[PDB]
This record gives sequence, structure tokens and C-alpha cells, in this order.
Amino acid sequence: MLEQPYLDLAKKVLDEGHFKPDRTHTGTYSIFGHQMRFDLSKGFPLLTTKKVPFGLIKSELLWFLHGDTNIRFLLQHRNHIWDEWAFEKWVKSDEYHGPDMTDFGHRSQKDPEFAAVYHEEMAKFDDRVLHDDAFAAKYGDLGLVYGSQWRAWHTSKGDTIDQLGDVIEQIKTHPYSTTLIVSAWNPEDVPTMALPPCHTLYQFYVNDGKLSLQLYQRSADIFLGVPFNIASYALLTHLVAHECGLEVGEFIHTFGDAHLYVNHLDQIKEQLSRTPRPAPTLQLNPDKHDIFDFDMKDIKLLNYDPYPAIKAPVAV
Amino acid sequence: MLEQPYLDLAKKVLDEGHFKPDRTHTGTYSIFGHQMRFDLSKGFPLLTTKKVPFGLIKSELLWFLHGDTNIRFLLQHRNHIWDEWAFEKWVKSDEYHGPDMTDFGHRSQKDPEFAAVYHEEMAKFDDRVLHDDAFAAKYGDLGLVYGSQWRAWHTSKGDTIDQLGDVIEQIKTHPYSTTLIVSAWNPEDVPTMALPPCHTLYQFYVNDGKLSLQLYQRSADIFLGVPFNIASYALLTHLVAHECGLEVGEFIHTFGDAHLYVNHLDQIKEQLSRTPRPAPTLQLNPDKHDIFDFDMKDIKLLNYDPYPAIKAPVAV
Ligand SMILES: O=c1ccn([C@H]2C[C@H](O)[C@@H](COP(=O)(O)O)O2)c(=O)[nH]1
Ligand SMILES: O=c1ccn([C@H]2C[C@H](O)[C@@H](COP(=O)(O)O)O2)c(=O)[nH]1
Ligand SMILES: [K+]
Ligand SMILES: [K+]
Repeated sequence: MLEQPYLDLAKKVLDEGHFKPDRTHTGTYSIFGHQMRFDLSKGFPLLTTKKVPFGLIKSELLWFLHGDTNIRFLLQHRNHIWDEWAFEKWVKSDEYHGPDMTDFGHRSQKDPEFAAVYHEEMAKFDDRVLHDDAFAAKYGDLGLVYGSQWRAWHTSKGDTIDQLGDVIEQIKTHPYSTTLIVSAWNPEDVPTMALPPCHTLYQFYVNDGKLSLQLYQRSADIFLGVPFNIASYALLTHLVAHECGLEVGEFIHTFGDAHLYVNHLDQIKEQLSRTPRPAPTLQLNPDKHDIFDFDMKDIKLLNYDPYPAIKAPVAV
Repeated sequence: MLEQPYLDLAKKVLDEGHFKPDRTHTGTYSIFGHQMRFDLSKGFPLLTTKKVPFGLIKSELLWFLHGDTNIRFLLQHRNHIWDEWAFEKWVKSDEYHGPDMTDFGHRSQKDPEFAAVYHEEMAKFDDRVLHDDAFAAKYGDLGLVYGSQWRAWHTSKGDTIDQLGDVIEQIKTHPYSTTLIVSAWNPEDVPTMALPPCHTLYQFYVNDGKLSLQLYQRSADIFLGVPFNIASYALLTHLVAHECGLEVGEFIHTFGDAHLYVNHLDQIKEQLSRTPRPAPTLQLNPDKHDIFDFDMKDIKLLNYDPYPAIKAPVAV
């Protein structure tokens, strides 16, 4: 089936992954270097052996294309994937007069009481961002997230670059260019950042009228992460290809440190006893063509019939 | 935030604007009568939810203050905002021996071939204006543009009036005058003109040592137009106030027909999902005080961090 590459990755890491430590001291089985390709003409690679919320992905990917960097848009679509990073900034803010939220990540996980006080501060934080225009601007703005690196890369001269905007044109004018690249990795920022980009840089390629894309990911969470990562990028391949009026091609996913947190072994094994089903199909608005102006209703998933979801703990 | 007034205008026109036809048959959503104020002590109102080229504005506004009316100055600063109106005159000129450029506006938009021949004639036109002193004088001179109405209004007696020059003095001698007005609207010209002034007339006001300005705009393009219009006039408020040695006040923008071309609906909606960021600041040369003698380097924008630009078609 279409998803086999991922399943094979799970087995490979369970089979020859060596024990390697990580920043959260949770332990992982690692492998360095790996590549799997997906033929998007055979179907959309959204794992059927485990329910993956396409909503969260699409609303987050559009967030990126808009070049946005503020959480307010995500909370507007009930997307909490980036909350923690913003919250962290409100907490260490001198305007913060409330309970000590130092290292809330681990504390909430162990202490069941902190898990309530931490969920109250968050619930109201998301509220301020959502209603207090100024608060939103002040804390809801992450700043150095994918949206601004893709569409507002800062020059030494003082201005900004629309990498993706520019690349999309070179595809229409010079489809055979071996320089259809976008980079989220900037050396003068990386060391200051909390989480330097996992999705380092990607490349587009065009032959026989088909658009293919390769993604270099410096680090990967096999269980929780990869499922979303595969879908974000294969969807992008589709949108970019839609604007350029090209046929869809292949999504090549290359890896640096593909790892598996140890607290996921049972959950990963259980998914492997599952047999993939036929893959779903993507349906994009035929009329509308400016992908940068696309909204939810413009992108729709068809025939997704996934197995029941699989719960697991987040390494923090 | 500072820019909210404009965002509210976009929503209002999307909400209660009735369908009204226009000269370009492109269709617009109109509203008659509206007013928004900007407190310039809170920051410069240059939209952050969309990148707006401050360069084009400043170089065009100085063009006005110099009382100039010839395009050569604009092309000297790579400003093509007024090219079309001059080009039109070269085209219908009997000295014009080249391809039929009748109604180039629509033809270039639809026909992709005309869009190249039209771009060649223009490229060389801008060249003649730029090098052939006589050609410049002959076609590069628009004549009845803001620069001459502001600074060289023609009397029935035969001479000329420096409205702005005169008003600037009455501000220094009689700061409390309720007649600090400038008009670009002249009844004996209007019916012959291609595009009668959109920026009809403006008024200055002074209290507590602060200079405020009101602008009456008979017609407005919400998406493409207004962003530039807000910045031109708020910058003027600053310069005039600089010469008169006054504190900056409020910029009141009043409207006649504020409309939205239908081919901008998606682009306008996308901008509304964006959350404004803090506004930039203006920095004017402290030494130099004769605004009429100001040049680019004398006016500088600080901390402008706009969202990525938004492309859209020009109603023609
Ligand atoms: O979409 C995602 C989000 C996160 N991660 C993971 C990679 C790491 O597990 C952790 C970040 O810490 P590093 O191991 O990269 O240093 O987040 C992914 O693989 N994909
Ligand atoms: O800076 C500008 C330039 C142009 N326009 C618009 C107004 C109209 O959309 C068009 C001129 O035709 P009228 O609708 O005014 O007749 O140009 C503005 O609002 N602001
Ligand atoms: K780089
Ligand atoms: K008048």
C-alpha cells in the first residue's frame, strides 16, 4: 500500500535503532539517514492504520502560506499545536502575576493538580490572544516560525524576502531549474531559538509536467510527528502544483535523526499489526488558483477511512 | 491597533456595501460617507497586515511638494505610478509611429502577447522622457496633476497661486484659522480631465500646539488605493508640522464613495485574518526644516515589520 514506507521505518527503527539520548531524557531508538518516496498519483498519504486529524494539518499549513506568525489564527480554527511556545513567553513575562509555571511541561505530566492550574492559565491565555488585540500582538506573535522564514526572511540590508513566492514563479518561468529551493535554516538565528526548524529545507523538481518535492528533516518523531509531517508536505506539493497548473508527482522524504521515544514502543507495535486500507483522495477548488488566498473549504479530503486512533504520551 | 480603522472599513464594505457600477465595469461594493481618524502620536499608519512600499509614497509626495508635474523625476526614482497617463498622450500623438495601442489597459490584461508589445513601447517611452530633454518636456509633462494644483493654481487674471506655500504661513501666523484649506478641485478644468482629483480638498487645524489634518476623498479603492492614501497624507501632516515646529496630531480621513472592486474580495478577506502588529515610526531630519527642499534621505521609516505582500488585479 501507499503508507508502507512509514510502516517500514517503524520496523527499521525497532530493528536497528541504537539507543540515543535526547533533550527530554525520555530515551529514543535512533537511525541517521533514510529516505522514502510517495507517488501522489496513487493517493494521498494520510495514514489509515491510525486516525490523523487532517483539519489540524490543513489549517496549520494555510497559516504558514499566509506568512502569518500569530497564534490567533490557529485558535480561530481551534488549532492548539503551537500554544505552548507562546504561553512560555507570557509566563516568563513580568506582566504575569499568577501561579509559578516553571517547566510546566514535566510538572503537569506528573502532578495531576498542576495539570489543572496549568490548564486554567492556558485557557485564559488563549482567550486574551483571541480577544485582546494588543495582547495578541504582544504574545500571540511567535515571530520566527515557518510562516516568516518561508515568506519574510530578513536581509542584512534591512528588508524581507518571499522565498516561496519567488520560487513559485521560477517554477512557472524556469520549471527545469535545479535551484527551486526554500530554506528555514538561518545560522544567525538558530542558536537563540528554542526549537530550530525540524524541517530544514525543501526542494521542488519538474519533469514530464509533474511536480515533485523533497524535504530534508534534521530530526523526526516517528510515532507522533512523521504522520503530520508526511501530510503537510504532500498537501503543499499539491497546492504549489495547483497554482503552477502541473500534474502531481512524488514526495521524497529524507531524514537526519529519525527517532522513536521509548514510551511509544507498545503503541508503535500495535499499529504494525494493522493492515493499511486504500488511501484517501485530495480534492482542490478548481476555480480558485491563488494558493496564498486559499481557505479550509478550498481543500477537501475524500474517502478517508482510518483505523481507530492511537493515544500516546508526548516526550517533554 | 493603529490600523484598525481601515480593517473596519473593509469589513463594513463587505457587510453593507451595495453593488454599484463603475467606469471600468469591474463591479464594486460601495458605501457613501465615512470617516476614520488616526492618532499620529501612537505611530505611523502604514499597514502591517500587508507590505506597502513606503518608497513609492515618499518619492511621489516630494514630487508634489516640488510643485513638479513632469514624470522624469519619478522615473529618476524608479516610480511608475503615473506612467500610464503620460504614455496615453504619446500614443495618441501624431509623432507616434508604432503598434496600435488603443485601450492598452484592458487589451494587455487579457491578451498575453499585447502585454509584451505594450511593455516594450512603455520601456522605451520612459527612456525618451529620461534622456531626451525635449521629449520629456513634451510628453513627460502631465500638467494638471496635484503638484501644480497645490503650488501653481492658475488665476483668471493670468498668474499663479501657491496654495500650500500660503497656507503654511497662515499656520505660523494665524494657527487658529478655520480657513487652513487647500483645494485640488477646479470647476473649469474638471470636465476636460481624464481623472478629476480623487483627493478633492484638505484642511489643517491647530490646537494645544498640535497639527491635525482632514482629507476629503470623493472616491476610494479600499484594497489597492487607501493603503497609499493613508500614508501620503499622514506623512504630509508630519512634514508640514515639522516646518511649523508643531507636535503631530490626528489625521482624519473622510470619504465620499469608498468602494471595493469585486475582483479583490478574496484578497481583502485574507488580509482580515491577519492580526496587525505594532506600527512603525517616522524619523525626519532635525536640522533641515524647509520641507519644500526635502529629499528622500531626509524622511526615514523605522521598525516597519509588515506581513508578506498581497497581489491583486488593477481594475482597468
Ligand atoms: O512535526 C513534528 C514536530 C516535532 N518533531 C520532533 C522532533 C524531535 O522529536 C522534537 C524536537 O527536538 P529535537 O530532537 O529535534 O532536537 O520534535 C517531529 O519530528 N515532527
Ligand atoms: O490613490 C488612489 C488612486 C486611485 N483611487 C481610485 C478611485 C477609483 O477607484 C479610481 C478612479 O475612478 P473613480 O471611481 O474615482 O471615478 O481610482 C483611490 O481611491 N486612491
Ligand atoms: K540556510
Ligand atoms: K475648489
